[PDB]
Amino acid sequence: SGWTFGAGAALQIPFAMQMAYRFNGIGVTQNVLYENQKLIANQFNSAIG
Amino acid sequence: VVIGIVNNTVYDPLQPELDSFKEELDKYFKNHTSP
Amino acid sequence: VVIGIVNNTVYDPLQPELDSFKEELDKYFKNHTSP
Ligand SMILES: *[C@@H]1O[C@H](CO)[C@@H](O[C@@H]2O[C@H](CO)[C@@H](O[C@H]3O[C@H](CO)[C@@H](O)[C@H](O)[C@@H]3O)[C@H](O)[C@H]2NC(C)=O)[C@H](O)[C@H]1NC(C)=O
Ligand SMILES: *[C@@H]1O[C@H](CO)[C@@H](O[C@@H]2O[C@H](CO)[C@@H](O[C@H]3O[C@H](CO)[C@@H](O)[C@H](O)[C@@H]3O)[C@H](O)[C@H]2NC(C)=O)[C@H](O)[C@H]1NC(C)=O
Ligand SMILES: *[C@@H]1O[C@H](CO)[C@@H](O)[C@H](O)[C@H]1NC(C)=O
Ligand SMILES: *[C@@H]1O[C@H](CO)[C@@H](O)[C@H](O)[C@H]1NC(C)=O
Repeated sequence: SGWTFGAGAALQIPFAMQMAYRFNGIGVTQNVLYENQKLIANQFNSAIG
Repeated sequence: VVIGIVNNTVYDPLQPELDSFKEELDKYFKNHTSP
Repeated sequence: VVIGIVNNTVYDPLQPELDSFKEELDKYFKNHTSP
């Protein structure tokens, strides 16, 4: 549910759409997530490793 | 390229604002058959 | 007024959407020479 459970009741969102909202938050347009989603996920999975 | 993309129409507000101007243009020809 | 401004074209997406409508308009006249 991303930030929504902090401000009210938890509202579900797909996790890749949560990451798109984040990307807009850092000033990178949300298409840069969806055009690279498998890489962004592989980078995150490697970083957690 | 995008995972989970869906098919839907995207409307263009410039299009009927062009197309009702085609119907204006076309009525000028259809009448100007006559003089 | 602006220090370091540079000369380049700015494209207008409304312009070929008007101009291909000029080529539609113009073909109506070029054919309507004939009837
Ligand atoms: C979203 O809309 C797409 C565009 O209409 C649509 O693409 C079309 O999908 C079908 C099935 O894959 C294709 O049909 C052809 O399939 C094979 C070749 O792959 C041929 O042997 C068949 O005879 C037939 O012609 C269409 O060609 C294809 N259209 C385009 C422009 O590529 C998607 O399937 C839609 N997806 C969803 C989930 O709604
Ligand atoms: C950016 O583009 C500008 C527009 O094309 C261009 O302006 C033009 O600059 C020249 C040189 O200053 C002028 O040429 C005239 O110069 C004197 C008058 O100042 C006359 O005696 C000459 O015979 C000649 O006509 C142009 O008149 C001027 N155009 C306009 C519309 O003002 C800039 O120079 C370009 N700058 C860069 C760095 O690319
Ligand atoms: C047809 O053309 C005449 C001018 O010749 C104009 O007065 C009239 O309003 C036109 N009618 C239509 C239906 O366009
Ligand atoms: C010319 O005008 C006729 C109607 O009189 C139309 O059927 C035909 O499609 C037109 N052809 C072209 C090339 O515009």
